[PDB]
Amino acid sequence: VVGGTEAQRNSWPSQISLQYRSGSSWAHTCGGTLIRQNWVMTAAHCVDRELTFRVVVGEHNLNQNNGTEQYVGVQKIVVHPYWNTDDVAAGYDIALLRLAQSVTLNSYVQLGVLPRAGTILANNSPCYITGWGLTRTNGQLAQTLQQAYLPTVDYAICSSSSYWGSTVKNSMVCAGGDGVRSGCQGDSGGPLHCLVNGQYAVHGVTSFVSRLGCNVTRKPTVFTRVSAYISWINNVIASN
Ligand SMILES: *[C@](=O)([C]([N]C(=O)[C]N1C(=O)C([N]S([C])(=O)=O)=[C]N=C1C1=[C][C]=C([N])[C]=[C]1)[C]([C])[C])C(F)(F)F
Ligand code: NA
Repeated sequence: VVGGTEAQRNSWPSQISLQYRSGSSWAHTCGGTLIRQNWVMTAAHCVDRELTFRVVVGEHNLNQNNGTEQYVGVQKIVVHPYWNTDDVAAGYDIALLRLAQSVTLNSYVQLGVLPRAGTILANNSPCYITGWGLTRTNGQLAQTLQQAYLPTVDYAICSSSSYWGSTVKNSMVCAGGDGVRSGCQGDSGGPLHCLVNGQYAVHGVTSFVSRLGCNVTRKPTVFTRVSAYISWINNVIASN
């Protein structure tokens, strides 16, 4: 997260750290959202490889042990069938991970609230991106969870020529683009939390930013619109 501030340790309890094993160690690669005690929602481009993954819930400081973490292995990975490996621009950037064990909910670990199917937000709706991604283009990962205020940019403006044009589809949500704050490498797959009816709901899965830079003016961070996928999500969970 670029242009962000450190989050309180109990502000966003649904946020998870998706890690893969490098050698004998583990490295953070993407964010994710706890949606069931044994299911995690993230981006398809994060689990697109035959890597060994694990999820860390109740995490705040990537390097230090906070005394609140739960490390769980990933039993199965369901990528959306229409996801095309290269194409982040084509859409369908979403996947679900069945955890090998059900995690314990407490004040540092809670389930994310999903929106009602088809829900579209008004322009400039108040949302926050969270993550341990790069704090600067070509910089390094944050050690502690960062958050940044990223209001939405509705489809009409986002798909216009001065913004993302045809690259952005209706199954995506745009947020930010002020040239100061944005998502950045390592935030991928994590949540876009939006205040709706006095309640914070996860409306997006972090997908992409400008190849030319993370905080580029008029190049908002783009997310997979969760509300466009409520039926798929429920079908996967119900079926396996
Ligand atoms: C995420 O943390 C990271 N996501 C990406 O970098 C996704 N991404 C892009 O933003 C582009 N930029 S674009 C649309 O070409 O202007 C291109 N490719 C990717 C991408 C595709 C596939 C894979 N496996 C990885 C990256 C944040 C910027 C949100 C990630 F990817 F690093 F984990
Ligand atoms: Na930690």
